[PDB]
Amino acid sequence: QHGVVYITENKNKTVVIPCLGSISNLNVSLCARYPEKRFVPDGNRISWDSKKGFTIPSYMISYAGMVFCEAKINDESYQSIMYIVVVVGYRIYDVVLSPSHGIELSVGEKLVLNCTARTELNVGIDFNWEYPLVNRDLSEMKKFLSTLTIDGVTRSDQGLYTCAASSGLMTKKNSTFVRVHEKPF
Amino acid sequence: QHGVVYITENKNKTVVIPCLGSISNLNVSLCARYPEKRFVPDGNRISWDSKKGFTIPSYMISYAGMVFCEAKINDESYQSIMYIVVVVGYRIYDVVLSPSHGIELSVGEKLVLNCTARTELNVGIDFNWEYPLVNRDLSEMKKFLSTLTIDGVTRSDQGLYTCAASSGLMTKKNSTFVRVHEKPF
Amino acid sequence: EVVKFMDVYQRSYCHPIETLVDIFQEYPDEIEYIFKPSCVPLMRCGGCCNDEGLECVPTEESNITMQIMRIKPHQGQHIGEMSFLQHNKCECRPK
Amino acid sequence: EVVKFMDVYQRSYCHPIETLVDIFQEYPDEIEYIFKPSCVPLMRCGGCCNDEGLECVPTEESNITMQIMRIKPHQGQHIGEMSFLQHNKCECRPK
Repeated sequence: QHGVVYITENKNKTVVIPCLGSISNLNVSLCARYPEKRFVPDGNRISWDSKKGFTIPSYMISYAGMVFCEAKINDESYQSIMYIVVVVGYRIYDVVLSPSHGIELSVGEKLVLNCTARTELNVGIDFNWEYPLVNRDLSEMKKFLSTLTIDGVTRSDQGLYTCAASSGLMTKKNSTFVRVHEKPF
Repeated sequence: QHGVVYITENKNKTVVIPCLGSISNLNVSLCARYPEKRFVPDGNRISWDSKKGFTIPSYMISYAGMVFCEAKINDESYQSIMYIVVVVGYRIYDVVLSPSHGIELSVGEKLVLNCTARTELNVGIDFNWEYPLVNRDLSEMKKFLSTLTIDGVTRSDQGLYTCAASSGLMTKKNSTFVRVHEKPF
Repeated sequence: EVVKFMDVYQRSYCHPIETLVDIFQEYPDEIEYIFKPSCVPLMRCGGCCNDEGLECVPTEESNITMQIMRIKPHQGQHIGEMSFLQHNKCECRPK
Repeated sequence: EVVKFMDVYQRSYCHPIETLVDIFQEYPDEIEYIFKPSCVPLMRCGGCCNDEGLECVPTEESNITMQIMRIKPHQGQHIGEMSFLQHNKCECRPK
């Protein structure tokens, strides 16, 4: 029994763990892991409301793995369930496959096309190709590569080649035209 | 209180731990670490003599870190001190500094000379230079590099340069002549 | 506060030692997801041999299973079992 | 035989973990000698961070001392104390 809390790459936003309680004025704090820290209201930035929950701006915890609110009440101390902190991104700066310029090939000649996406961090990436293959991850900037490969290249493979990268809530693509000539002479 | 036992790179030699005892016929064996093994005479290759010690051909233990003989005698078991196994080499296949060919330089131009020795394994190497600097280690063959460096090169540095490598009981050397020309025109 | 000799020896010989391994080191293709935690503790052949010409290799391997959170950014997540390779017996061997 | 979640988490977070380190990794110049044992167990910052943009770095370091056998091939040997760097406190930090 646990909760989940997402954060964007553009931090400095504000977040609310639903530590909802009845008592309009409790000595309630927000303990964290990891590393084991423990936060307290200050009016200005931090706060805990009885029926609103514990409040704090993202960048203040984006490093932690899980947070939970805890209240000191005399005898023993009682706490909420575990909320899991999760930083995620979406910014795809660009996608470009090597080579960018056209390609004139010869039948049977091995073809390898590197497709390269530069993203911010904590980005997940899905690759999708359009045309008539293996990919791996690699500044505050990530780079994923998707390499398409054919050996026995026929004349029919002479189509436009499209790589597209989707980060979740965004997508970019680049392309290149390739022609498969028959062995000359 | 421990002993020491050396082995050459050309194994398949025969070695004798001075497990010397009185009783002309003992159930004496040779335990090892590591990994924990335990050897026993067989007449042919292995043997333990009362006043000669425990016998065994190098390559049979060259992998271990320390050996000791142990005798089972009824009540308790008694053993020798720890002998430390040590494989060492000496074969220096060649030494050659880049570049081999001559060198014509210009005053003030940075000079870097890579000296490279290829040895067998378990070789230790000392570098020594003759002439008018930093070195590091890098098939059954080692490679040590010694790089001499000067920046502000005068006209006087225009001498013969000598690198020599000694493995202990062997030594090789290579050389190259360098000339320090004055800025032309 | 100075370590004995034969202690350093045994504490250091080619043997299965707990290691922190990146998941994407194991599953390099899963670039569409992201994992929490992002790495895992696994026995791997560690420590050194008593001879240049050797190498500390495994002689027994076994995947093990742990609860990881798979996360498809902006589309969901869940906590599933992931199997990971482990070393059980290690051995110094020719190279 | 399947590891819990919050276990994998804590067992894996940026913290000082025992590590087998090659001596020549620490003393690269000593190419004239050879050492037994040839490596040593040292606390080093290990484990992962909870954010791509972080890195598990030390915030406290301390050399430690162990008995090693220095060996000058064909000229002698002896067992001396060698000091080695250790990590005491680890911390996830911007990159």
